[PDB]
Amino acid sequence: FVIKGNEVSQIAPGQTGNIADYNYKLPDDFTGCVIAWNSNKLDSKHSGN
Amino acid sequence: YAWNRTRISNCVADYSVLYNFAPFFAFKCYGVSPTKLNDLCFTNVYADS
Repeated sequence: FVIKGNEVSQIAPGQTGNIADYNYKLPDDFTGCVIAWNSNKLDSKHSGN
Repeated sequence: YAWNRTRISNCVADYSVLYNFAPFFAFKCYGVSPTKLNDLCFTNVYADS
């Protein structure tokens, strides 16, 4: 998925915010990796994506 | 150096409104989890600003 920077920190197994709470929820005992890449050069558009 | 203290009492709290006032740099709780403050807010409550 594509998430905005101020909500990347909301992706932890346990955390609050509109993403952690309503869009993507991880188990609190989850095993795995959340790997992030800056895609500004690909996803942003002058008129807005 | 002269921080302000606001006394909060005789109210019904509701802490989801605190996510509307501003995006946060940090929201770190000690002795209580961020997800449960709607309940468990009791006794003297003070806002150090």
